[PDB]
Amino acid sequence: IVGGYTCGANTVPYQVSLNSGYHFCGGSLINSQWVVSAAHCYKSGIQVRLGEDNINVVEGNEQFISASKSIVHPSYNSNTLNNDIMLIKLKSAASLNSRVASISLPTSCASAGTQCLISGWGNTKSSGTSYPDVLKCLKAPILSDSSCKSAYPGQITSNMFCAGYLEGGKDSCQGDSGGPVVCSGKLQGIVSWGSGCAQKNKPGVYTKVCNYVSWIKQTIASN
Ligand SMILES: N=C(N)c1cccc(C(=O)N[C@@H](C(=O)N2CCC(C(=O)c3ccccc3)CC2)c2ccccc2)c1
Ligand SMILES: [Ca+2]
Repeated sequence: IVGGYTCGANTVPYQVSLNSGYHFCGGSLINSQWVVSAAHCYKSGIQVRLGEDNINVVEGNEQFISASKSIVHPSYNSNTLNNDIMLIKLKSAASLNSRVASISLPTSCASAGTQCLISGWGNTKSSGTSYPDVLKCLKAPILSDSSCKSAYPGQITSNMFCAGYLEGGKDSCQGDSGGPVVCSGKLQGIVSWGSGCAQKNKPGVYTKVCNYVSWIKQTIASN
């Protein structure tokens, strides 16, 4: 996250870290056994870390659970990032409390101008690199689809939305990928991609989770 703030320990309790000997992506807990993340975060041997604040110190509240299954949407296209969504099943159910909790899925799509919360342990710089120990947060609005498409001509599908500041200065970034965009208590986006981070007229682009609710529910039902 570039230009955001320290969330505070366990204030975003659905936020997980995907680890492969190091933090590589975020994810969102949607029930005790399943996490939503980006398909471009796929890899074998994922370890899901729930209840994290500082990802480098065991502080208490952590739960480390191996992924038993990592399911990339079947129409995911790595060239375009269309359908950039992945479902991870945990080997054992996480224990849910106030520091580890699920985030509800949307019952409808969100509208342009709605304010959302985006978080992660990704790069905090727009130039160069700096990775934080503690979870960072950023409040950002959903942009209109016309402004989204003018910023990224021919690259925005109906399964994507832009959010952030046309700005420069405040955005998600590498390392935050797969992580949540939560708006009025619903998981409406997945950190997916953008040109650089926090650059003027290049806002973040997020998977549009309201288009995948039936797919998530059927995939979970079958697995
Ligand atoms: N800012 C966000 N909100 C955000 C969030 C999460 C990751 C990234 C991210 O990693 N940004 C890349 C970048 O410049 N690129 C451009 C094109 C994109 C791509 O190849 C593509 C492919 C198909 C369709 C659309 C885009 C791949 C990343 C990058 C490279 C070097 C330093 C910083 C950032 C950005
Ligand atoms: Ca920790």
